[PDB]
Amino acid sequence: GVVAAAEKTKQGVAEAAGKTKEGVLYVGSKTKEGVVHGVATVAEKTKEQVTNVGGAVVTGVTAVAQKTVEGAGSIAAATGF
Amino acid sequence: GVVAAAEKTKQGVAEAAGKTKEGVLYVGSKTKEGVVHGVATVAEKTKEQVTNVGGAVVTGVTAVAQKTVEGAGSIAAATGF
Amino acid sequence: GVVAAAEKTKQGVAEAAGKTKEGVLYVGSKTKEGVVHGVATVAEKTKEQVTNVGGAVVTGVTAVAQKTVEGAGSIAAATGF
Amino acid sequence: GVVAAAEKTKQGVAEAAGKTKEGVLYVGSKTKEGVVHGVATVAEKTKEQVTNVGGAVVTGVTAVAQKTVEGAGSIAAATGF
Amino acid sequence: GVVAAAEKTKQGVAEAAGKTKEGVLYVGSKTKEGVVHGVATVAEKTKEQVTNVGGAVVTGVTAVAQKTVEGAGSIAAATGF
Amino acid sequence: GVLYVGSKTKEGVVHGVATVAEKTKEQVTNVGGAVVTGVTAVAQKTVEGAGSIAAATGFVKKDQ
Amino acid sequence: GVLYVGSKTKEGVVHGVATVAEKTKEQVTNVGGAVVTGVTAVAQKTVEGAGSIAAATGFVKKDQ
Amino acid sequence: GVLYVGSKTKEGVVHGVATVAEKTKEQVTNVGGAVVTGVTAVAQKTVEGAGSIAAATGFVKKDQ
Amino acid sequence: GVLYVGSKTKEGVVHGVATVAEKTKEQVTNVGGAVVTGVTAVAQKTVEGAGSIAAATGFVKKDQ
Amino acid sequence: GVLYVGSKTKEGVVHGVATVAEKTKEQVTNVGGAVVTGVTAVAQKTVEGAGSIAAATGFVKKDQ
Repeated sequence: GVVAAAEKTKQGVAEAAGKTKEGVLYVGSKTKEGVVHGVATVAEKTKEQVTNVGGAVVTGVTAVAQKTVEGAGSIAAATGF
Repeated sequence: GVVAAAEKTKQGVAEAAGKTKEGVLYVGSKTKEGVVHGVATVAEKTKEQVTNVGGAVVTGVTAVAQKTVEGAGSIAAATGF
Repeated sequence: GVVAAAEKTKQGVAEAAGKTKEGVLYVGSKTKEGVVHGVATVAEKTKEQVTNVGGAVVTGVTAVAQKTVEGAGSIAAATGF
Repeated sequence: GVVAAAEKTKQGVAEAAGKTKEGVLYVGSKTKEGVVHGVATVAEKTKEQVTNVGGAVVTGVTAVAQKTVEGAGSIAAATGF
Repeated sequence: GVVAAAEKTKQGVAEAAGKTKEGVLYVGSKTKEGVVHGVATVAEKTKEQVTNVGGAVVTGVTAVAQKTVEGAGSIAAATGF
Repeated sequence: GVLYVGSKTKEGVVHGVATVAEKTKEQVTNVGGAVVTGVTAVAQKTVEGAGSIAAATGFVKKDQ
Repeated sequence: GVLYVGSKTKEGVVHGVATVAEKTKEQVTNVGGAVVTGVTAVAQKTVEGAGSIAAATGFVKKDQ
Repeated sequence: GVLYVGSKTKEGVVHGVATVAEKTKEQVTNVGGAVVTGVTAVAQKTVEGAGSIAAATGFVKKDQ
Repeated sequence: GVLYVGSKTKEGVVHGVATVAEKTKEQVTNVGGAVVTGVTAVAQKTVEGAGSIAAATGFVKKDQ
Repeated sequence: GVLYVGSKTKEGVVHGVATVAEKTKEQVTNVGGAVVTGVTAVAQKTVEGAGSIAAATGFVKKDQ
């Protein structure tokens, strides 16, 4: 039985809301998931040498965001039967 | 029975809402998932040497966003039977 | 039986709300999950040498955000039968 | 039976709310989960040598955020049958 | 039977709330879970040598945030049958 | 010989101004004055010179 | 010979100004004055010079 | 020979200004004066010079 | 030969200003004066020079 | 030859200013004076020079 009223004014508002459910507001909100940020480096002689044989290798800079409902999520999987 | 009213004014508004469900608002909101950002580097002699044999190798800068419902999500998968 | 009223004014508002459920507000809120941030380095001679054989290797900078409902989540999985 | 009223004013407000449930507000709130931050380093000769054989190795800088409902979450899993 | 009233003023407010349940407010609140922060280092000769065989090794800087409902959460799991 | 490789430089920059107004009742009765109830994002960079107004929003100027 | 490799530089920068107003009743009755009830993000960078107003929002100027 | 590798530099920076106003009743009756009830984020960087106003919000100037 | 590798530098920085106002009744009756009831984040960096106002919010100036 | 590797430096920094006002009744009746009831975060860094006001909020100046 919600009721609002505003009479005999010069400016007037009358808002009436029987039921309300607000919602989510993201205002200027940031969100990082799996992020590499600002990696500086200074060197004179750099050498990277990977020697993989029948396996999984993951090197260097890397950012992985990964959702998996029904699977064996991984970043480097090696298997043998 | 929501009711609103505004009489005998010079300016007037009358809003009436029996039911409301707001929704999501993203206003100026950022979102990063699997991001590599701002990678500086200074060198004089750089050498990268990968020697892969029957395997999975993932080098260098990399950003992976990966959703997988019913599969073995990975970044480098090696397998043998 | 909510009721509001504002009479005989020069400016007037009348708000009436029988029921309310507010919602989530993210205003300028940040959120990091699995983040590598600001990695400096100074060297003269750098050498990285990986020698993987039938296994899983994960080196270098890395940021992993990983949700997994029904799977063996990992970052480096090795298996043998 | 909530009731509000404001009469014979020059400025007036009349708010009436029969029931209210506020919601969560994140205002300028930060949140880090699994973060590596600000890693400096100064060296003259750096050497990293990994020699993995049939196992799981996870080196270097790393940040892992990882939720897992029904799985053996890990960072480096090795197994044999 | 909550009731408010404000009559014969120059400025007036009348708020009436039959029931209220406030909500959580995070205002400028920070939160870290599994964080490595500010790791300095100065060296002349650095050497890291891992020799893993059929096992799990986790070295270097690392930050792990990890929730697991129904699984054997770990950081380095080794198993044999 | 300078070098800029991927460098950034922000001088006089307004960036990321969000704003929301939900169900906000508002009533104004202005008489010969200024009223400002709105967003206003202003940037400016003046190397030199004189009298460089970058924004004059919602004002009343009655000089003599 | 200088070098800038991925460097950043913010001089006079306004960044990330959020604002929300929910169900806020507001009533103003201004008479020959200034009223400001709104967001205002202003940046500025003046190397040299004179009289460089970057923003003059919602004012009343009656000089003589 | 200087070097900047991933360096940052903030000079005169306003950053991350959040604000919320929920169900806030507000009533103003201004007469020939200034009233400010709003967000205001101002940055500035002046190397040299003179009289560099960066923001003059919501004021009343009646000089003589 | 200097080096900056991942260095940071904040000079005159305002950072992270949160604010909430929930159900706050407010009533003002200003007459020829200043009233300020709002957020205000101001930064500034002036190397040299003179008379560099960075923000003059909500004031009343009646000189002679 | 200096080195900065991941160093930080805060000079004149305001950081992390939270504020909440819940159900706060407030009533003001100002007459020719100043009233300030709001947040105010101000930073400043002046190397040298003169007369560098960084913020002049909510005031009344009537000189002669």
